[PDB]
Order: sequence, then C-alpha cells, then structure tokens
Amino acid sequence: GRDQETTGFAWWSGNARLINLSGKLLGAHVAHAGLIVFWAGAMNLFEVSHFVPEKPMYEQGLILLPHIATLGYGVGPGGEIIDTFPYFVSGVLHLISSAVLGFGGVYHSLIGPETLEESYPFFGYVWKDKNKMTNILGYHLIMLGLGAWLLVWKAMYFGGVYDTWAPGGGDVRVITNPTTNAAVIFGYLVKSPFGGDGWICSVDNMEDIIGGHIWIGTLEILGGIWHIYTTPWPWARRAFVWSGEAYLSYSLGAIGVMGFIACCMSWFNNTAYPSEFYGPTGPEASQSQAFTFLVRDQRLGLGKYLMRSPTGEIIFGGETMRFWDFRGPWLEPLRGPNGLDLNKLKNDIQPWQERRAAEYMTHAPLGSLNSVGGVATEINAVNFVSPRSWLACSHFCLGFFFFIGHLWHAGRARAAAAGFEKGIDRFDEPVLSMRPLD
Amino acid sequence: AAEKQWKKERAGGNYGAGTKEIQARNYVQRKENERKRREMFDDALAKFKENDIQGALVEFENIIAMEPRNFVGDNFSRNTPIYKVTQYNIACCYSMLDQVEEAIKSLDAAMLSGFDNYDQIRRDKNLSKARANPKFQAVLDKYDEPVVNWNAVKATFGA
Amino acid sequence: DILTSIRYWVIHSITVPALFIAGWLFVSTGLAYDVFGTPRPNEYFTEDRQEAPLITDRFNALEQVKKLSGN
Amino acid sequence: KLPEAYAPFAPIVDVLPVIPVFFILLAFVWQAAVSFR
Amino acid sequence: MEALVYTFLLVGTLGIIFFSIFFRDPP
Amino acid sequence: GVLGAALLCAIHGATVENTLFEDAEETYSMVTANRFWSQIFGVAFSNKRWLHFFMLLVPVTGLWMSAIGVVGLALNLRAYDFVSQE
Amino acid sequence: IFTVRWLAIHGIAVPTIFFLGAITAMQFIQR
Amino acid sequence: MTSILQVALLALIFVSFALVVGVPVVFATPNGWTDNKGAVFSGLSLWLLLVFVVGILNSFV
Amino acid sequence: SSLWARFCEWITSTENRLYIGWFGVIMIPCLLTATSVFIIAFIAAPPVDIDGIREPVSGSLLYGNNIITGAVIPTSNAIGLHFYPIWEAASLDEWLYNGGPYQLIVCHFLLGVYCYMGREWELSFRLGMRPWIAVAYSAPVAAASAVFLVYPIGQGSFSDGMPLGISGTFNFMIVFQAEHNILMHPFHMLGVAGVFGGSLFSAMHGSLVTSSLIRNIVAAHGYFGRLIFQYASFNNSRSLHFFLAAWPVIGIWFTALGLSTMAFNLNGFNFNQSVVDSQGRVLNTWADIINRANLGMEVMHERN
Amino acid sequence: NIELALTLVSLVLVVSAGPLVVVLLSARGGNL
Amino acid sequence: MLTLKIFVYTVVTFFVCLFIFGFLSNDPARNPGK
Ligand code: CLA
Ligand code: CLA
Ligand code: CLA
Ligand SMILES: CCCCCCCCCCCCCCCC(=O)OC[C@H](COP(=O)(O)OC[C@@H](O)CO)OC(=O)CCCCCCCCCCCCCCC
Ligand SMILES: CC1=C(/C=C/C(C)=C/C=C/C(C)=C/C=C/C=C(C)/C=C/C=C(C)/C=C/C2=C(C)CCCC2(C)C)C(C)(C)CCC1
Ligand SMILES: CC1=C(/C=C/C(C)=C/C=C/C(C)=C/C=C/C=C(C)/C=C/C=C(C)/C=C/C2=C(C)CCCC2(C)C)C(C)(C)CCC1
Ligand SMILES: CC1=C(/C=C/C(C)=C\C=C\C(C)=C\C=C\C=C(C)\C=C\C=C(C)\C=C\C2=C(C)CCCC2(C)C)C(C)(C)CCC1
Ligand SMILES: [Fe+2]
Repeated sequence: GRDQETTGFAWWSGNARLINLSGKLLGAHVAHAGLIVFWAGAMNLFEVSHFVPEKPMYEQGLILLPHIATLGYGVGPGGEIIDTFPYFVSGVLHLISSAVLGFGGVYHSLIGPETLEESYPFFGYVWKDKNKMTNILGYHLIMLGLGAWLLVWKAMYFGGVYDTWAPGGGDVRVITNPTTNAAVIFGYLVKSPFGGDGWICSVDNMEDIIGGHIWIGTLEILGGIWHIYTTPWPWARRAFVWSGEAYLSYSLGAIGVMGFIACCMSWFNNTAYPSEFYGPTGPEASQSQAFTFLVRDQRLGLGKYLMRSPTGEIIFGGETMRFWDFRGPWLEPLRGPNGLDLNKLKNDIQPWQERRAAEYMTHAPLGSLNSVGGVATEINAVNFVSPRSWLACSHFCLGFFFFIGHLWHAGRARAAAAGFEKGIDRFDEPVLSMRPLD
Repeated sequence: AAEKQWKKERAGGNYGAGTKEIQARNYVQRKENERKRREMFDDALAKFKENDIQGALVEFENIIAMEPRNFVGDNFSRNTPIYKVTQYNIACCYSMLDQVEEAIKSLDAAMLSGFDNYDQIRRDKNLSKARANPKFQAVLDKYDEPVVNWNAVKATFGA
Repeated sequence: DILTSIRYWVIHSITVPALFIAGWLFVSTGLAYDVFGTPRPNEYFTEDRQEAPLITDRFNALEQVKKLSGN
Repeated sequence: KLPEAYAPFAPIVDVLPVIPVFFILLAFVWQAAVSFR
Repeated sequence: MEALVYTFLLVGTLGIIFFSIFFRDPP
Repeated sequence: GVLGAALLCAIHGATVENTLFEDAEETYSMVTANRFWSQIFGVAFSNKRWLHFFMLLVPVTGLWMSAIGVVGLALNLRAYDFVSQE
Repeated sequence: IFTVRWLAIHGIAVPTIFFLGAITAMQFIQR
Repeated sequence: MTSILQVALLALIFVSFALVVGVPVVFATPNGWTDNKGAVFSGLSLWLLLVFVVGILNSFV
Repeated sequence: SSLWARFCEWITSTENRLYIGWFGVIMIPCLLTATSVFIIAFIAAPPVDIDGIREPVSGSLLYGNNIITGAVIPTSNAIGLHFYPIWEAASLDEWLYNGGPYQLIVCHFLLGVYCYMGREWELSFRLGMRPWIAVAYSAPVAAASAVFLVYPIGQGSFSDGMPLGISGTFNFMIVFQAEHNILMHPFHMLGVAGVFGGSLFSAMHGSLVTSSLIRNIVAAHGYFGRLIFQYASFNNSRSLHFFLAAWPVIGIWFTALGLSTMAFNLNGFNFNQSVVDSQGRVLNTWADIINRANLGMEVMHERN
Repeated sequence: NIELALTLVSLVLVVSAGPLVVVLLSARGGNL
Repeated sequence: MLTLKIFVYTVVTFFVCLFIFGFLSNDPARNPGK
C-alpha cells in the first residue's frame, strides 16, 4: 500500500489514496461487486434452506424469495409454491459468479498495474478528462438499458410475471400489450406525491410497468449511444465540477433519492410488491379488518361500518377512514362507480376474498426489534415483523445516510476545486479584504 | 505600527478593534488599486487606438502585475474581472507584433482565467498571425472541444 | 512499561482458568442461592403462599422473612 | 428446504451470510498488522 | 386581558431580539 | 439548558474544525468565524474567554434549576394544574 | 512487587473474571 | 449417485478453501506471480472443472 | 449593465448585514410566510377538529389558552395525507376547521430550513473556509423532518405530527411512548447518550479552557490526564474539537433514524413475560411496570 | 448435537482464514 | 379562490426561476495558484 507521508491521508482515509490509481480503483470496485453478489447468493441459499412452502412467504422472514417469486418462478395461481428449485439455482449461480468476480477483484487490486493509462489506452482515464468519462457513462448506460430490455423480454416472451390483479387471485400471466403511450407513462412522473396521487408509487397494472420499462430501456440505450459519441456542452462544462469526488457526490445524491423512493414504494405499493409474498400493507391490513368485521356481522344501510368520504364516496368507517385511498385485488370487484357498491357488499362475496381478508387482518405491519409481533402493549405471544417494515426502515436509513454523503463529498469537491481543502491562507485571507461589518 | 497589535490579538483570537482598522485599510487600499488599474487600462486603450502598441502592451502588462492575491469574487470568480480582458489584450497586442508562441501562451492563460467567448477568438483578425501556428488550434480545442465527434459517427455509419 | 512477553502469558495462564472454574462451580453447586438468598426456580411459591410476599413490618422483618421464605 | 442431495451441507449454508461482515474486520486486522503506517 | 399581556411580552421579546441583531455595538 | 449545551458543543466543534489555518499562534481564524456567524445567524462571539465561559455556564445553570424543581417536587409542591382551565 | 498500579489492576480484574465465569454458568442453566 | 456427488462437493469445498487461502499469500509475496504462474492457474482450472462436475450430476441425481 | 446584473450583484453581495445567497432567495419568503401564519394562527384561530369526529380542539390564545397550553393544532384526520391548500377548501371557515394552517406552516418551514442548510454552505464557500458546518446542521433538520414529515407518512395521516406548541409537544411525546416503546429503543438510548455527552463535554471544555487562562493547552492536557487517567488522548486541539462536533451530531442522527423507523411500526424492545418460573408462572420485572404505564396511556389516549 | 458441532467447526474454519493469510504474509515478508 | 391559486403559482414560479438562473449565473471553481 502506501503511508501517510507519501499520500497525506491517514489510515482511516486510506481508500482516498486510490483516486489517481486507475487499476487499483478498478480492482476495488470489482471486489466490491463480488461482495454484493456473494451476499445475494448466500442470502438466497440461506432463505431457501429455511423455507416451508406450506406457509405464506411473509409469515417467515424472507426477503429475496418474494423477489424471485414476483419474477414468476415456481408460483401457481394464488401464490402457491409449485416448486422451490429455481430459487436454489439462482442462489448457486450468484455464488459462483461471486467467486469469479472476487478473483478478478483481488487480481486487479494487488497484481495488475497501478495505472492503466500507459499500457492500455482504452481503459485509461483521468478525472479531469471530459470525453473518456462520457464514454464510460455511455457504456454503462447501454448496460442498464440492456438489463431493462432483458426484464421486458422475460415478461413478454417467457413464463411471464406474477400479475396480482388477475381474476380470482393473482396468477403468472404473460403480458401481451404493454402500454407504450407516452402520456400515461409520463403522467406518473408529473403526478402529485400527496393523497390519492402517489407519484410513481401509484402504479397499479403490470402493463404500465412493462411499457415504462420499455420506454426507459430504449431511452437509456439512446442516451448511452449519444454520450459515447459526444462531449459535454459549454454550459455543462461551466456548471459542473470535473473531478472524481464530484462524480461521487452526484452519484451519492442520486442514489440517496432512489433509496427514499424505494422505501416509499415498498411501504405503499402492492403490485410490484404483491401482498401474497411481502404481506399486506398497513392500509391493506386496516381495510381488510374493517371488511372482515363487516362481513362477519352481516352473516350474523351502512351497517355500522360504512361512511361518507370527505369528497362523498362510500368508505369503511372507524379510524380506517384515513386509509380510504387503498385499492386491492380482493376489494376492487366489490367497488362501484361511487365508492363501495352496497348491493355488491351484500352479495357476490366469494369465499376466497373473505379468506384473504381474514389472513391479512392478523398480519398487520406491526412489530418490534425484539421480534414480537403486535402492539407495544401486547405480551410475548407471536414473533412476526412484516418484510415491508424491514425493507422500508433499512432503505430509508440508507437513503438518509447517502444523502449526508452527497452533502459531505459535494462540499469537499467544491472546496478542493477552489483550493480551500487545506485551510485559510494565513497571509491573504478573504475576510481581511472586506469592509468591517456594521 | 498597528500591524504589530493586530498580530498580537490574532495570536490570541479575540478579534476586537485591532483588526478593524487593518481591515478597513486593506479594503480602501484594494478599492483605490482597482480604480488605478481601471484608469491605466483606459489610458492603455486610448494610446493603443493610435499606434503606440509597445506602450499599450507595457501598460497592460503592468496592469496584470498589479493583481490581487487569492482573490474571491462575489460570484466565486477567483480572478479580477479586468484580469481576463487584460490578458486577452496582451495576447492581441503580442500577436500583432509576431512572437506567436508567447502570444498564444498568453491567450491560453486568458482562457484559463475565464473568457468563454471563444467565437471572438476565432473571428478576431488581430490574432491572424496566431492562426498561422497550429498550436493556436491545439490550445483552442483543449479549451473548446466540439461536442459531436463527427468523424467517428461517419465512420460507424459507413460500415 | 508494557510487558506482554511469554513470561506474563505463562504465569497468568494458570490462575485465570482457576478463577473461571471457581466461579462456574460457585454457580453450579448451588452456593449462590444459599449465600445471597435468591429463591430457586422451584421455591418462588410455597405451599402456604401463592402470591408475591409482603414485608409490612420493620422491626419484625428478620423472622418474618425467615418464616415466609419456606425455612 | 434444501434439496436432499445437498441436505447434509445445510449447516454450512447457515454461516454463509455472515462472511461479508467479516471483510471490514479483515481490513482492520490488516491495517493493525501493518501498524497503521 | 391575559391574551393582551401575553402578546405584549412576546412582542417585547421579539423587539429585543431585533435590536440585538441590528443595533449591536461595533468591535 | 441541556439542549442548548448540546447545540453549543456541536457549533463550537464544527466552527473550529472549519476555520483552521493551513500548515503560540492560534490554530484557527476567529475573524472568519465571527464574520460567518454574524452574517448567518445575526449574532456571533468575539471573545474566546466569553465563548468558553458560556459553554461552561449553560449546562450548570440548567441542571441547578432542574435540581431546585426536584426539591420542590420532594414536598409534593407541583406545578400540576391551571385552575382557570380546569 | 506490590506496586499501586498492580493493586488497582488486580482489584478491578479478579472480580471481573469471577463474575464472567458466574454469568456464563448462569447462561448454562435453563433461565 | 448422491454419494459420489456429495464426495465431489466435499472435494470442491476443500479445493476452494485451499485456493482462497493460497491465492493472496502467493500474490502479495515478492515475485510470487512467477514461480507459480501456471501452477496456481492449473488449480483454478481444476476448481472450474469441479463445479461442472457437480453440475451434470445434478441433472442425473 | 442590465437590471439582472445589478440584481445578481446585490443578491450575492457579501456586504449586507445578513447574507442572502441564492439559497436565501427561497429561504426568506418561505420562512417569512411560515412565521407570519404561525403567529396569526397562534394568536387567533378557531378550534380544529383534530380527530375528524366533530369534536374540535381549541389551541388559540383568544380561545382560552395561555402561552403554555396554546398551540397550532395539526390538521384533521379526514384529510389524511391529502394536499390541502387554501384554494381547495370549500370555504375559509372550512379550511380553518380542518387545520390547514398546520400543513402550510410545516411545508414552508421545512423548505426554509433546507434552504438555510444550503445557505450555510454558500456563505462558507464565499468566505474561503471548509464547508462542513452544513453537515453538522443536518442533524437538527433531519430530526425536525422526521418529527413533522416522515412520521405522518408512516402513520398515514398528518394528524399524527407534532403540534406546534408546548403542551402539544408533551401530548405528542406521551402518546408516542404509549403506542411505541420509545424509551426501550437503542436509537433513543443513543440520542439520550448524545445529548448528555454533549452537555458533559461542553461543560468540561469550557471549564478547562477558561481555567487554563494566562495573565496553555499543555497545562490543561496535563490536568485532564492526571484527573481521569487519560494520558494518551486529546493531545491535539483539532482532534478534540472534531470529537466535540462529532458526538452530539451522531447521537441526533441516530435518534432521528429511530423516529423514522418507528414511523413504519418497528418499535423498541418488548421484554414482557420474559422471566418465568417452574410451572410457567410469570415473575414481574421493571419492564412489566413500564408496560402497565404504557397500557394506561394507550387506554386513556383513545376516544372511541 | 452433531449439527451444532459441525456448524461451530465450520464457522471457526471459515473465520480463521483471514488471520492465517495476514500472519503468513507478515512472517514470510510479503507486500504487507 | 382561483385568483389566489394563480397568484401563488406565479410567485412560486418566479422565485424558482430566479433561483435556477442565479445558480446558472456563477462561474466554476478554479485554483488561481495551480
Ligand atoms: C471492500 C472495501 C475495500 C476495498 C475493495 C479496498 C481495496 C483497497 N484498499 Mg482499502 N480500506 C478499506 C476497505 C476497502 N479497501 C477500509 C474499510 C479501510 C480502513 C481500515 C481501508 C484502508 C486502506 C488503506 C490505509 C490503504 C488501502 C489500500 C487499498 C488497495 C490495496 C490494498 C492492498 O495492498 O492489499 C494488501 C492486503 C494484504 C497484504 C492483506 C490482505 C490480503 C487479501 C487481499 C485479503 C482478502 C483475501 C480474500 C478473502 C481471498 C479472495 C480469494 C479469491 C480467489 C476470491 C485496494 C484497492 C491501500 C492502497 O492501495 O492505497 C494506496 C492503502 O494504503 N485501504
Ligand atoms: C444516469 C445517467 C446519466 C447521466 C449521469 C447523465 C449526465 C449528463 N447528461 Mg445525459 N442522458 C441520459 C442519462 C444520463 N445523463 C439519458 C438516458 C439520455 C437520453 C434521454 C441523456 C441525454 C442527454 C442529452 C441529449 C444531453 C445530456 C447531457 C448531460 C450532461 C448535463 C446534465 C444535465 O442534464 O443537466 C442538469 C440536469 C438537468 C437540467 C435536468 C433536466 C431533466 C429534465 C429535462 C427535467 C427534469 C426536471 C427536474 C425536476 C429538475 C429540473 C432541473 C432544471 C435545471 C430544469 C451530464 C453530463 C447534456 C450534455 O451536455 O451532454 C452532451 C446533453 O446535451 N444527456
Ligand atoms: C459508495 C459511496 C461512497 C464512496 C465510494 C466513498 C468513498 C470515500 N469516502 Mg465517503 N461517504 C459516503 C459514501 C461513500 N464514500 C457516505 C454515504 C458518507 C456519509 C456517512 C460518507 C462520509 C465520508 C467522510 C466523512 C469521509 C469520507 C471519505 C471517503 C474516502 C475514504 C474512504 C474512507 O472513509 O476510508 C475507508 C473507510 C472507513 C475507514 C470507514 C470504516 C468505518 C465505518 C464507519 C464502518 C461503518 C459500518 C456500520 C456498521 C454501517 C452501519 C449502517 C447502518 C447504521 C445503516 C473515499 C474517497 C473520507 C475522506 O478522506 O474524504 C476525502 C472522509 O473524511 N466519506
Ligand atoms: C436569516 C436568519 C435570521 C435569524 C433571526 C434570529 C436571530 C436570533 C438572534 C438572537 C439574539 C439574542 C440576543 C443576543 C444578545 C447579544 O448581543 O449577544 C452578543 C454575544 C457576543 O458577545 P461578545 O463576544 O461581543 O461579548 C464580549 C464580552 O466582553 C461580553 O460582553 O453573542 C452571543 O453571546 C451568542 C449567543 C447567542 C444566543 C442566542 C439565544 C437566542 C434566544 C432566542 C429567544 C427567542 C424568544 C422568542 C419569543 C417569541
Ligand atoms: C482488497 C482488499 C480487501 C478486500 C478484498 C475482498 C472483499 C475480496 C473479496 C473476495 C470475494 C467476494 C470472494 C468470494 C469468494 C466466493 C467463493 C470462493 C465461493 C465459493 C462457493 C462455494 C464454495 C459454494 C459451495 C456450495 C454450493 C455450490 C451450494 C451449497 C453447498 C456448497 C456450500 C458446497 C480488504 C478491504 C478486506 C483489505 C484490503 C485488501
Ligand atoms: C419504468 C417505470 C416507469 C417510468 C419510468 C420513467 C419514465 C422514469 C423517468 C425518470 C426521469 C425522467 C427522471 C429525471 C430526473 C431528472 C433529474 C433528477 C434532474 C436533476 C437536475 C439536477 C440535479 C440539476 C441541478 C443543478 C441545477 C438545478 C442548476 C445549477 C446546477 C446544478 C447541476 C446543481 C413507470 C412509472 C411508467 C412504470 C414503473 C417503472
Ligand atoms: C464463505 C466460505 C468461503 C470463504 C470464506 C472466507 C473468505 C472467509 C473470510 C473470513 C475473514 C476474512 C474473517 C476475518 C475475521 C476477523 C475477525 C473475526 C476479527 C475478530 C476478533 C477481534 C477481537 C478483532 C479485533 C481487532 C480488530 C481486527 C479491529 C480493532 C483492533 C482489534 C485488534 C481489537 C469458502 C468459499 C472458502 C468456503 C465456503 C465458506
Ligand atoms: Fe475550544
């Protein structure tokens, strides 16, 4: 490695010594990617081993299995596990790829050349350069677009994806007409984030998701092609800072925002995160409890469970009035043009809807760090914390910390570009050249 | 003088009226220096309007010399606003007097210190001698890289 | 004056296990319950008493505690 | 559960997720052996 | 008139803050 | 008092660490910090003695007033209710 | 030699080891 | 043939442990990339073979 | 020059009594609107139906409250998470009855504090000093955002936010402890530790520096080393001041994160019924008395 | 419990790898 | 109330436009020394 005297960075800033070493940085990045896929494979195998297919996927603390299920592997209608082999093959494949990536990372980190500028001009960059960076960005944008189009291809020309809005419960459907209309796709972006409008978290049908992925894949491929053959415009040069720490700052800010968005989507959305796998959302649990009480007392005109909305729709009464924007596959059939349909609430309630509502009622998203499901005043009876709560909390924390990272690194990047990272000049400081404050 | 007691209070870090008079003196001194630089620039331009190119060049060079150190502009300039235009005038005046290498070096310094108006450089006639040296175009493309790589895209479209 | 030589690690490698085993035997043999009076898991509720004991006295505390502790 | 062919190797899987946490400790012990030069 | 005296005290505090901000003595 | 003490600790640490000189004489510029806090918040410290004495003074006064309050509670003398509201 | 630092270290340490052994033994029992 | 599959998987575990404990100590050592330039490389091939050895058997398990 | 030129020079001018950067352009009107509406609502505002059951709660000064009990009631429960501007209510009276001012104030105040955090960096860059005071300020603003914004999002209603008052703050804290075991949570423990350590280190640093006064950092370091047996730490003043900055900031970050996690119903430790006896008879512990208090608070908190 | 014993021995074997590598590099005289 | 809506939208748009143009106005950081 290197010491403090020859670099100026202490041990607790050791990685900062790799800014000007291309090969070392590449090796470190590859090793970290190997770590990521190692965790993916190991966790997949661990969750596969500790899996009881008879019970729902959310009663036991599974996180990656819901993902592989909603991709549509080994899932029958209603969420039953047909088989558990694809999960195993995914885990082992990720583990082997991790071994490969780790070997590459260690090799590039401590065998290969420190700087790739001389021997290999193609894989040679200087942060100050403004064209090679765009080339790299274009290559990686092409990779991301290829990944998105791979998802679309899987959902359109393979076994398909688990559509949870299929009649009679969710089922593995093959999308045959994704919505490519630009208006409906970008309406999600231009949508409000308050109340009934949930921004991109409000997406419901799988057709819109697939169409949006088509749009994003083609846009990313075109953007990569553009960036490979282009140099930033003069205003872009004047507005940004061109150094490694600045690029890291931009990435940190973007990834923190994405972490917040993922937290919100995991907590609220229930289509890309089907309730059969991740469990019911909080609003879903409350609405299901209200519906279950209503039907139980009906089989025993509002029926002491209905109420008028602030805008004038039939909604479930009680405190559940706050969760009156919820839409679910087991509740939409009973919905009418103006709120709930009284005639449909009185008849045509299939047993599967009642069973699903009862199941969701007892598994509301409540829990504790001690892993004791229920309210904070309840005794130790059952251990259950919903995967939705874990995902939301973890990714909110990560998003906040990465936003703090953007703040720190952007400040340091601007200071270093201006030449303030060391300190005050001690001979000609700006304050001594200023009129005294009145 | 008062610099001694300003250093004395600075060694302790108590601010006070000792720093205030030094601060005011520095502020007024820099203001009058900037005014003097502006009037020297005007005089140099006036003398350049009727030949006398060497005198104007000397005046502009003296203007460059009297530059504040560690300047921080209100808009984060890090350089005096007159500095870039005086550097460009150095480049122009030298270019009209041959010695193309140092002239393009001064132009490079001017573009480093700002002066984003690259079109003026291309359309300028006084820099015509600089057009002879390809190093002018080299420095320009180092500081103004065309956005579209036309040759690569044409070659790819050909195949 | 730090001295982490082998002499230290061999002189202190006999008494420390002795102390650990002494503590383990102190807990296991049951002397911990006898010395400190902590009730055993099968003595919290006796035959005559089936609720949390109450002191409700100051100068009679000794023999009252002895009586309500099952001894 | 795991397939029967890989059933006896289930205990090893039970420790697999923890190794990535150990790598930061490995970095720390490497720096300590280097004596934080 | 309790609201009146509460408001008067709060406005007095705000005025003291404003005067301290804008009418501080020079160093 | 306690929250103000925490605030003072954070402000002083961040301000000293962000006005250092590049390297008897002080290790940071008091003038720059004073200018910054005068143009951001409205008021700023100008004497090191006063700043550090204020840091000392705030938590001690807060805790002493809390102790007086607990002494009052010891005799059940409570600020429990507002008779007009009741 | 029975220096003051030796006395302090041993007085802090010996009960710590005894208590750690006791607590491990407590871990052994049911609860 | 689950028995031979398990035996081969134990061999894979052993060779993987040997590789992971040997590669860093033969790389970081001075001129360690030379003396074993093929030798260690050969082992990797074996490792690769081994996983495919436990691949095909899975189709016949 | 153009009018835009003079406007830009005045805005970015560093000679103003209070610096108003490009961030300040949004900070000033937002904070001014927030404080104006807050003052007007606190002094005089009709009772707010905080629960949406036609049982209004009054918090204004002219409706009976004194300074301690006065507050700006958070918006109604019928609104939920809906955006409620002054121009979507049926009437101004209806807007007041549903607690719109709370939403207006909280939105403008959050925007203002974010722009203030930006302005700190802007003026730090202008003066030529290292820009990390904004990072230190990021902790109280994060805590305020978690109190006012993230918790309503997790709970699904703005009515769960902190009321803009004193007695409202106490009610929010008590209800929060009832619903979530705030005290028995590691992140609140680190928050308390951070606050207490901040006060302790502030007092210690102030005392040491004001006592080492000449008519000497070495003398203070020697005294501290002889006092608390710490002979090999805090020899460098820069490291000492960095530790002073770091401790409370990290504590507040962690307590804000704990708040945000509880917003998604992830409460603290629940050591209820943990200690048992032979034949399965529960033996009470202190956590059980804490549970009894929480149960009382939760029972009395509800209204139907 | 054979399963627990195997788990513990596998854990110690897998965790001792890194310290073994760093010790070997320190003793032999590697780039460390 | 629509007039109030338009007024608020105009004010917010004006302030945001001023903010964006102001940050676009300034020049990038540069080290005069080296
Ligand atoms: C995942 C995070 C990560 C990654 C990828 C890196 C990567 C790197 N660091 Mg950084 N570092 C990190 C975390 C990380 N570090 C942390 C957390 C700290 C704080 C303690 C540091 C502190 C630090 C300092 C102070 C320095 C580095 C340096 C380096 C570089 C060379 C290290 C070296 O010579 O190894 C030598 C290592 C050894 C001799 C012993 C370890 C041997 C191997 C590599 C351990 C792993 C073996 C693995 C398990 C087996 C894989 C087998 C394979 C077949 C799959 C390298 C690019 C150095 C550098 O290049 O700077 C110029 C340097 O000076 N780092
Ligand atoms: C993560 C991937 C990525 C990254 C890092 C970049 C980064 C960059 N791109 Mg590329 N680009 C990408 C993906 C990406 N792009 C894709 C997928 C496409 C295809 C659509 C393009 C197409 C593209 C073109 C055509 C151009 C760039 C340009 C740029 C540069 C200017 C940044 C910018 O837009 O101004 C700062 C960001 C904005 C002004 C935001 C605009 C976003 C939309 C229009 C409005 C969003 C509103 C939002 C609320 C924020 C408003 C900001 C306000 C200023 C309007 C920068 C280097 C420009 C350049 O100079 O490069 C040659 C340029 O001309 N990009
Ligand atoms: C992928 C994102 C990324 C990348 C590549 C970097 C890269 C870098 N950072 Mg940045 N940073 C980031 C994110 C990132 N950082 C974030 C999110 C934060 C906010 C917390 C910071 C805060 C930060 C500071 C304050 C500093 C750096 C520094 C550095 C440099 C040296 C690395 C270092 O600290 O030594 C190697 C790493 C360590 C010594 C850290 C080991 C100890 C940590 C605390 C372990 C924590 C683990 C913990 C269990 C996580 C729990 C999370 C949970 C609560 C959710 C390097 C250029 C330093 C520098 O020199 O800047 C130029 C510096 O002073 N960064
Ligand atoms: C855009 C930003 C706008 C910010 C507006 C808010 C600014 C607040 C300014 C507060 C000034 C307080 C008086 C300082 C009085 C004063 O002149 O102090 C001056 C003092 C500096 O003293 P020197 O260093 O000059 O002392 C020299 C020695 O010889 C001693 O005199 O500054 C401080 O002590 C800093 C401590 C500030 C403490 C702030 C406390 C804030 C309390 C707020 C109470 C609110 C009540 C609300 C009721 C409704
Ligand atoms: C640079 C460096 C570093 C780091 C490094 C790293 C991070 C690396 C990584 C590496 C890696 C990341 C590696 C990986 C590996 C892996 C492997 C090698 C794997 C293997 C696998 C296996 C072996 C499996 C097996 C199996 C199966 C298949 C299933 C189940 C059963 C069994 C278990 C048999 C640190 C910072 C520390 C320090 C400094 C130096
Ligand atoms: C697939 C999907 C989808 C969609 C998607 C999309 C369509 C996306 C897009 C997205 C986008 C389209 C985004 C954008 C973004 C943008 C941004 C993010 C921007 C930023 C900017 C900035 C950051 C700037 C800054 C600045 C300024 C302001 C000025 C001064 C300078 C600076 C640079 C500082 C859907 C829903 C359908 C379905 C589901 C999923
Ligand atoms: C998964 C697996 C694998 C791999 C493995 C590995 C690679 C591992 C590694 C591991 C490691 C790599 C570990 C490390 C560790 C470390 C540790 C465990 C530590 C401990 C303890 C302690 C106590 C420490 C301490 C310290 C430090 C270090 C810091 C601070 C200072 C002191 C000195 C205190 C294979 C494929 C082969 C096979 C199968 C299984
Ligand atoms: Fe201090």
